[PDB]
Amino acid sequence: KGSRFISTLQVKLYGREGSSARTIKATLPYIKQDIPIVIIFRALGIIPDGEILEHICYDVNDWQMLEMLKPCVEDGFVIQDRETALDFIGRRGTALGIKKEKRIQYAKDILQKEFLPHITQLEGFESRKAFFLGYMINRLLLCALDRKDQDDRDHFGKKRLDLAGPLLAQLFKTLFKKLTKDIFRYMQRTVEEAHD
Amino acid sequence: SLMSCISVGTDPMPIITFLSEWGMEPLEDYVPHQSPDATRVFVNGVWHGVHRNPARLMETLRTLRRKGDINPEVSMIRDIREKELKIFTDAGRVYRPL
Amino acid sequence: TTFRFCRDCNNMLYPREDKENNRLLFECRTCSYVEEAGSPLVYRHELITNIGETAGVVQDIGSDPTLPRSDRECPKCHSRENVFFQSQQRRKDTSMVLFFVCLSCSHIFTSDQKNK
Amino acid sequence: YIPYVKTIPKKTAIVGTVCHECQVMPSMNDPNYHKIVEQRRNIVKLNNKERITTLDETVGVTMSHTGMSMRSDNSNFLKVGREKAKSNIKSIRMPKKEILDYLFKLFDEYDYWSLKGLKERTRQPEAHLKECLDKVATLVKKGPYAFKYTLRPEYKKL
Amino acid sequence: FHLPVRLHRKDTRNLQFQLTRAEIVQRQKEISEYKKLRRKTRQLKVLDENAKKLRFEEFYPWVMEDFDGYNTWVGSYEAGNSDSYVLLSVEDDGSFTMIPADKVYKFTARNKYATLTIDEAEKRMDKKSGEVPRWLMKHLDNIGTTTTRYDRTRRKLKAV
Amino acid sequence: EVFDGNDIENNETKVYEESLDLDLERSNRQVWLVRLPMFLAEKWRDRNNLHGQELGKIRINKDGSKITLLLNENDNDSIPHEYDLELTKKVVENEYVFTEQNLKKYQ
Ligand SMILES: [Zn+2]
Ligand SMILES: [Zn+2]
Repeated sequence: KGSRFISTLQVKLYGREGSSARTIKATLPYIKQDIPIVIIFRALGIIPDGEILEHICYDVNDWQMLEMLKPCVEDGFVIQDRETALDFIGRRGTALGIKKEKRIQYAKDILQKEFLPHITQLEGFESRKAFFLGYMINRLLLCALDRKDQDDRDHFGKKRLDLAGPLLAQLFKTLFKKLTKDIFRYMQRTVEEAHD
Repeated sequence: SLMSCISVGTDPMPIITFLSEWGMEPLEDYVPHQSPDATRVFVNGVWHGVHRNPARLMETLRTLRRKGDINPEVSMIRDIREKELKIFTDAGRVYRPL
Repeated sequence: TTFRFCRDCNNMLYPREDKENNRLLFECRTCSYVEEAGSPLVYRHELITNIGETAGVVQDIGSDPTLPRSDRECPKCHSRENVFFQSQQRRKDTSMVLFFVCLSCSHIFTSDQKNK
Repeated sequence: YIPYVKTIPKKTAIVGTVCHECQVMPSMNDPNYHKIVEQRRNIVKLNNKERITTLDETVGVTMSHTGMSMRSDNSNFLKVGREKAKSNIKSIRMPKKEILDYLFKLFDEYDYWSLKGLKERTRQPEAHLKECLDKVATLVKKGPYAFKYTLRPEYKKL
Repeated sequence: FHLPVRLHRKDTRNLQFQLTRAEIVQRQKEISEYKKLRRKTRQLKVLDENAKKLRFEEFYPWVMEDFDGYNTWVGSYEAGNSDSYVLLSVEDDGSFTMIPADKVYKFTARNKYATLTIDEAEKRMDKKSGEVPRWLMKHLDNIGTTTTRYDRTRRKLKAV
Repeated sequence: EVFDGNDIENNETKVYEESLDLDLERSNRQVWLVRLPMFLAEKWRDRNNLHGQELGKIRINKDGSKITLLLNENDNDSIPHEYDLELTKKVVENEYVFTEQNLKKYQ
């Protein structure tokens, strides 16, 4: 309800089992590049490394999961404050209108309105976004450690059937948007051309 | 199938407010290390909080659905092993009576 | 292996050596905080690991209706009620041994007769 | 360092330190208890949304306002064209011997004079007005003051 | 904290290089010595007044800085439990006074371990070397680069 | 309320007629953070109320470990008159309350 657009978030574990360094990078809309998870966490307002792991792993004695998280913090070590983390995200954004100062604000807006929109899109909900991001990372590590099998795509419980209701709703939503756009275009034409 | 039906979906907000009044701690003050036994509460795939006695919440939630306060189409799942409580209210889910 | 965290900034410490005393120190990388290590182990990579065999055992495991029941004896309280399950590790190399959880004392025992 | 930071001063004061966090929960032994439970139960049983209203009038009557209807619209919203039409006026030729004198006084007031303003002040037709204006003044198109009439140097340098 | 302490709203840009309250006083002391067309048609998207008012007020987050700059905390607005809290203040008679809550702000320390800059941060993570040195911060600290506001202020004050 | 930044010119002396320093004088004041139910919060957070009247009484056992606040009979017999104060955190640390006021803009 509200915009009907879809944004996809992917958390990717680079490297194979035979590599000496396997990092985790997440894909954010309108960023053009994969950013380490630690930098993203700092951008949300969680600077301390200990707090970063707390959201990801919920067990203190689960050293095996913590060990796999060691490379992630190592990669994102040159950034240690919220302001610099946001700027790093902003520089990768594909706007090219933001020069050097709107970059921080532009990055902040993306993390607020276009990052994990299904939790919320209003200001002041960075804590919720960070906790969900850690949940996604925790699930990824659980499968990577041979503790949980990869989700089955044939599971009927993860599927949805769109009937005439939802099908017509999207059609009406698209057509109504065109009608509203046409209405304003008439207003602009009427105002500028001096027509009744 | 003959008895198969497809839900039409309802507003999830009434369910969320009910959870808050019955001890669903907000996610803003969740410290995993100070409570490593809480159950994560999910509504339509959104983590809204944690709850210390998932048994009582599930019993209350199930009772309300059965008597009719909560819409029957609302789906409730309690993964005891995973310590997760998932509530689904969106449309398109296929269900059957039992 | 145990991870250590800094006291002044919560960042995680890293190992360091002090040739003056030939000892192991854990030093922070940002605020210069140090603390002597209590153990000489700093790394471990268990190729064959048994962590996660009984993952998911909670105080209300017996309330799950899908879990099977058994009449095996609990060798800690002498009770016959219990819920058993296979290993939770999804690697396709684990044995089919069953882990039994008692509903009267929350004790976990296994049916293994080879190694136990 | 940076010279300017654009702070926003405000009057603030610390007026206490939190020592306890409390969770107010109604007592289950209170006689009025279970009224909140009914109120809590009513929260989930309330449907704010209202069903669409179906018109019960004759279809022909309802559609009488749709399409090529004979009704004349009485709306005055965004009638830009109507507003401009009412304000109209035109002078007649206001002969030469007087206008040629008036321009120089107008020019003396300010040396760079626009065409739109000149027609507003003089109230002449643009046709006749151009003849006298060109005879007395010239326009600099390529200069910084583009599309602006200015008095010729012969008469300005006096 | 080192009194006096100021808690105001300021832009969170170049906070690392910002002047410390004591330094402005020192610089203020220095001043004493010296003396003696559009498109005409556009569409405005309707936005709820509350969010716009909240956005405008929260553009500059709270910053709490002490006199010597030893402490610098930046407050972040929280909306999860902003309007669901009530404050009971204990008067000096045993009684309690109730005051409703308005907003919740989380304050995080800034510039306590000589944070780097974005320009250098990108260079180090880029393929300048296989991996950043484990003790790069220690190495650069001795060189003198990448200092802190507290360290920045003490030397200038001592130099006077 | 925009204003200069570093203010090396010393403009705050005349622009504002009040001290611009945080007042750390009333900080030594015990305060309880209380989360209220929806029914009780809807009437205790109203700004058309709070005339200084009696909202109830806080009752604490002599030995502690149990607190409860009892409301007056002004609730109209519609909500419970007795509530239990559950201390979610007996030792609350690093939480403070700060106000916000406007400054006089002349002299
Ligand atoms: Zn440290
Ligand atoms: Zn037993």
